[PDB]
Amino acid sequence: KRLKVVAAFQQSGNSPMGMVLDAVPVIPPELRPMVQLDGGRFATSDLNDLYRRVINRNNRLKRLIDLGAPEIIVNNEKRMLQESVDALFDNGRRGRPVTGPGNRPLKSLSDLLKGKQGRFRQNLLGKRVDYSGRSVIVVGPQLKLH
Amino acid sequence: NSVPGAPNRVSFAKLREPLEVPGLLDVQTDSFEWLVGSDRWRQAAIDRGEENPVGGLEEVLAELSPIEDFSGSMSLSFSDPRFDEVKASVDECKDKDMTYAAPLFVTAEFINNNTGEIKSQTVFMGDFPMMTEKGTFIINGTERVVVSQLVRSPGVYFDETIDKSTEKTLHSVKVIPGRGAWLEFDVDKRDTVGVRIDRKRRQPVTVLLKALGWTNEQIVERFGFSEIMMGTLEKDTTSGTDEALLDIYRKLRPGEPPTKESAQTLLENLFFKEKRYDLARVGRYKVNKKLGLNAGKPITSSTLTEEDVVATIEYLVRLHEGQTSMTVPGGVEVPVEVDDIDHFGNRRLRTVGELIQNQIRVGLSRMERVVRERMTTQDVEAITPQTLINIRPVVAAIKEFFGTSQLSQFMDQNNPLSGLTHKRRLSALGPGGLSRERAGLEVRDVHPSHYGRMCPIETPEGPNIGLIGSLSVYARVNPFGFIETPYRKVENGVVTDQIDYLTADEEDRHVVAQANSPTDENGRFTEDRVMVRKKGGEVEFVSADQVDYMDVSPRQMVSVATAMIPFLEHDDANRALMGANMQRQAVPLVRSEAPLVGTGMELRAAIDAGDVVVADKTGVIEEVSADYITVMADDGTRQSYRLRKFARSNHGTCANQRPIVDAGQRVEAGQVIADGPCTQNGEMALGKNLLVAIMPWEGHNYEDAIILSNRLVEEDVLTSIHIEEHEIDARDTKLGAEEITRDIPNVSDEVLADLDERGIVRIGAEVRDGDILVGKVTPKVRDTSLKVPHGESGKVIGIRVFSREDDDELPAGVNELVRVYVAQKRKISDGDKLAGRHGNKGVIGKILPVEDMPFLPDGTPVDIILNTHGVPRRMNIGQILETHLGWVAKAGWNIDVAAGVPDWASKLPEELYSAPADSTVATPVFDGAQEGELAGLLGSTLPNRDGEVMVDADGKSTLFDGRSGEPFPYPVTVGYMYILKLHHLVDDKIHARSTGPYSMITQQPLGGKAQFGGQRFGEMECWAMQAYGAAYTLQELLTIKSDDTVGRVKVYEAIVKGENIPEPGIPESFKVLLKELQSLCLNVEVLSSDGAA
Amino acid sequence: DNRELSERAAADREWTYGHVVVDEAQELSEMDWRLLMRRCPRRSFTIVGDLAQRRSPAGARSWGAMLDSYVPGRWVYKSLSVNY
Amino acid sequence: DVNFFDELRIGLATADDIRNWSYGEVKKPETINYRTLKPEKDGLFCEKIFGPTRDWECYCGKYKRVRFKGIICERCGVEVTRAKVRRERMGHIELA
Ligand SMILES: [Zn+2]
Repeated sequence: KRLKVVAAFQQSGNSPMGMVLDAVPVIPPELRPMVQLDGGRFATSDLNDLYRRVINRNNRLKRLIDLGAPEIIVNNEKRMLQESVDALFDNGRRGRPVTGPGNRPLKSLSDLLKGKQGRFRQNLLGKRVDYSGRSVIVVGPQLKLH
Repeated sequence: NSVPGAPNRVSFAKLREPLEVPGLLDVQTDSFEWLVGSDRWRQAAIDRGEENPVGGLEEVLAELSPIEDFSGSMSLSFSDPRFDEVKASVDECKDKDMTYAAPLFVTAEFINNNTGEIKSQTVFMGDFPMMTEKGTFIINGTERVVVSQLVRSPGVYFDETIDKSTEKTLHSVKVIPGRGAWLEFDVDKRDTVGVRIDRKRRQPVTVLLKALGWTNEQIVERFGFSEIMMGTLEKDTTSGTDEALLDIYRKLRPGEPPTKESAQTLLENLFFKEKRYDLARVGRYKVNKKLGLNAGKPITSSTLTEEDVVATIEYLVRLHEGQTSMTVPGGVEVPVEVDDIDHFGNRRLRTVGELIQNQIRVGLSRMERVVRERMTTQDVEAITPQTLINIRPVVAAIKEFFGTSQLSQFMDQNNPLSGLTHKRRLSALGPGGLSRERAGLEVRDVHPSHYGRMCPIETPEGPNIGLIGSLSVYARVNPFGFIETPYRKVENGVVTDQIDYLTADEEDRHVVAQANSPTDENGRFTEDRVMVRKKGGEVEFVSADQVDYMDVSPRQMVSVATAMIPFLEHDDANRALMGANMQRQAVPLVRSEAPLVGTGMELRAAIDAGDVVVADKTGVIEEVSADYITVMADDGTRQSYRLRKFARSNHGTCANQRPIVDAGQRVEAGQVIADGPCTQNGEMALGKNLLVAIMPWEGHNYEDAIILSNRLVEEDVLTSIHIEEHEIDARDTKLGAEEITRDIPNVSDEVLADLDERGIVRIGAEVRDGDILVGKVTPKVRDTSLKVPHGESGKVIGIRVFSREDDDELPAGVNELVRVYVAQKRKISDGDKLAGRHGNKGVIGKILPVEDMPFLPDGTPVDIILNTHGVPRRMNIGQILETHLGWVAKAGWNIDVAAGVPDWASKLPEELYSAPADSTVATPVFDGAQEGELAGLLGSTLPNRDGEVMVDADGKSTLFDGRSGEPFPYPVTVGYMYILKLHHLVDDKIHARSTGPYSMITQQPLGGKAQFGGQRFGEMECWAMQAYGAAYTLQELLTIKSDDTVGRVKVYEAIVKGENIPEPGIPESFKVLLKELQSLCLNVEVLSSDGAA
Repeated sequence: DNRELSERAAADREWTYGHVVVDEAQELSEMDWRLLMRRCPRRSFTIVGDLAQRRSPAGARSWGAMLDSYVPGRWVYKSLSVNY
Repeated sequence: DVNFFDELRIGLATADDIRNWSYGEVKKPETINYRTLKPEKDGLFCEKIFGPTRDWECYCGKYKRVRFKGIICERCGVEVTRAKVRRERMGHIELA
């Protein structure tokens, strides 16, 4: 069971260094829509909140390293950054998820393609189509087969 | 007879009915009268011998009272529920969207026990919805019905199963209350008796007995007869009551600290204290009946008791050992046997009254907490009964029931039979019942206990198959909710006139004979052997002296809709089911015509449906008008009856009522005075009598297609009226109010021509598809007018308007409302469905000119052609027989009696020896015309106008081809058949689309009849396309036509510009998927066949 | 599994038998009777033997001493004196 | 060129791949502007990173019409281009 992974890394140029991240990609804005609702309220995908949290933790870690704080506080902030990135990628995978005001977990990046209405299952399910109609049938005995 | 105005429909029946068909709406009205404790119900109950009967509301108020403070210092009690007269009449409620209701008042008594002071006060409890004389409730002007719910009765149920691990036979028992914890006992594969309390973990049963106060000596004395009980007792690590109670408490309250008081009181609160556990009156009755306890004593308590538990244990042990008889100390001997769950001895009807009573109980429970609080938060001097009560929870609960409960349903007003069947419907699915999702075949299957109680034929064919049925015509509801049916008593081989209503449990203890069994003078059976039904649901030839009961009528088992199928016994069960279902979906016709061949049931069914107007008391007609009729009774008092004219039904069908009586006519009490939508002279008329020829014809009736004569279109034989209802309301918003007005911006001067000064289209205007109905504008102003939907058209028949300036009682945020009614008259057309009463449904494939139809030598062209190849395979020759009799009904008949009665006619009553043309006949479903009688009558038909016998003795005629003109080389079966126009009309069954509105959260089209939605393309259709290998068409369906936005705009403009449809490039789904994958730090790369790219 | 009754019964110690036949039962010790009673909760037994013939040291000296711990006063004694 | 879309490969992305995909680093946790509903500069919706919300409309307005293509505005860095680019342009965050 271990040689499976070890060989999967042996038999290719694939470096294992990709399993540790130094940078985090941000999905284009229109894939995570934010809009104002009727009456001045706002609708927003949870992805924006997760990205905001990650950015907050990263900026505060930079500040702490600038301030010369002792290692304990700095690496506690590092732990928080790690947790924020984990929540961004797969919120519920580890322990208890980050939850919104409704006491329900936020949807993460993985949920985009994980769920029953995920990207990989969109095409498979039946869908409505234009230029179509439906009607009752009767026998046209005078018709030709075509 | 019992119907003064009945037309003289001669009947082929041989046996007399010793019992009249009861009131078909009694299942609703009697239950509701019980709920409100009406005087009529009380008198009927005490006549039946019930001891001081109590009404439904009285029961709940007696349960509720006395409300007491937890200090014991005060009490509150409720009594004397009574109703004031209804605020408005039924028609006023329908007009103005009010609920038909009566104020409810209760006498409330408050007592201060510390002083002993008394205060009594009349308290208004709310407007209580009231049932109409038709068995319906007017809720917000809409007429609704409450269906009776089939549910398992509370009680003790024994069961037997096989242990798959050992193939051993195991027994178990469940005590199931109306409310409370469950109590199960069982004998397992290792021969030890155990108990499950509150569905917690299993224990030795003695652990309960010790917890109840039994010592080992008592357990040995009672249960010593069985070695397994002694082995369970001797292998139990419990010493006495306290240890057993603590052990029970641990399982019952895991993780909580156990103490003597906690366990001792918890075990009592579980089963023996009323506020947390109770068998309903029916549950107590059932437990006492099965366990043989409290016999000869009145049912006056609801809790389980020590004797019930001990007797249940002993019953289980006796059953396990294979014993058949059991008697308990202080009880009576009873049979030992497992219980069939599906038997109507265990199923019961929670009718309308009990359904309303439960929600009243919930609301009163809320109000009780209100009283518990505000009784203890006010000066004892100031508190009064009216200041302790808040009625809002009760009114809210009643409104919730009548507005949201699955069992409260819009009444099926398609036609009178549909509504009548809806009122008599029995539904197993609903709150606290079962569901279509997981109900197995076991509950759906017909049961031998259903005989005479639930119709085996009339049930839906879809996922509701078996879950919804109909009450039999002779059945009534036992006050405990069990269905009971009448039987004639039989003794010493002679039948007698005593009628006993037996439940299924009672009936299983008797032998019941077949009603059709012959009996000579004074009732003795002619033959020495008789068909009888037996407890196993079995049929046997028993000795004629071995019969205890007999069925009162041959058709005791059928429902109303099933009884209306002539020659029912000649049709297969599936096709009889289809015909019964189709009768309910027949649309009213402009003119109704009673069937030539019918049953005795049409008249009573129509009368009890209530669509016909019936005189209340004998008198003479003073006035007749299209709108109202006025009668003067022999008392000298005067009555006026109002007729519904062109009123819309819940399903859009026309509910026109017509007067039949002439001025000055003698009208007796109960006589029909005005016909309903589907009645002629009082008796129901759901279709038309058409001249039918049974033959294939040029392939235009291939695969059950139907050919119609153009006469039916020309003479409006099958024409029907439909009324559509459109709403638009003027409201307000943050940006201001909304205006209904004629001054719509930028609309052409003619488009608003038919509109009035307010902007509402005038009555009598012919409105086209897409035309304006009511002009409305809203701030931004904008055009938001009400317009005729796609495909719809007709004449504006009526307008109704509501404004807050008139105290309209509309909801919040609305300033005006307008309802427009559009009437459309539809002739029969191609694609419309027709069907007989035998399940012979079909679609009209062709309508032929009158000269093209095959015609009789007399010159009469046939009205309809039905293909032969349908009858033999589908097994519904009852349509053929009817056809033959139909001719014998149109042309008269005359049996020669000069020398003597012919042998085949020897069973005909003397009244059936001759009848004139167009004479209606009755052939009841299980006692009617035999084959020989029908053949003889075919031989005895009168000739036509010119003296020619058009149809031979075999029912065939020499038809002529209307096109070539030569006769057909063989005679063809010709006759008259009763045909129904079904509600599946083409006008709204057709859909079409080419782009339009789209979904937004995901971009696929919409789906809906009135929303211009497209057709679904499932995965199976994709499989078919892949099997063809038509890749490009599949791609069009998958991307351009369904999801793509840019692709859609491009392709539409390409078609409009007449240019090549662009060949799709990189899919749009792929590009979003790629970025979604990349956002998770996955390097996804497109590879060319030659290298990375 | 579709095993014979004997196959399924002999493989499991928890199997409870409907009847137990014991011949030469005098040789059974108290623990053997305990085991057999554990395997026959229904308490249906046909016990056959002759006390004088006992060879086992732990065998029964009298039927009561063995059977009263399980069915005191609920066991029937029969004898066959004639020898042929 | 879907005519050469023959195989699809998946693998671990390295930090250099993430930096090559991205048009710019998201620096601030800002949302759409509460004051005017415009995107914040350097926010998660920054136009300088992800492109303009409205076609050929410069952030500072020095280029505003269809005839202009591809030009970076020297004063605010937004590219005068079609708005659809906001559905494809990737960002990144540099972790400390
Ligand atoms: Zn600029």
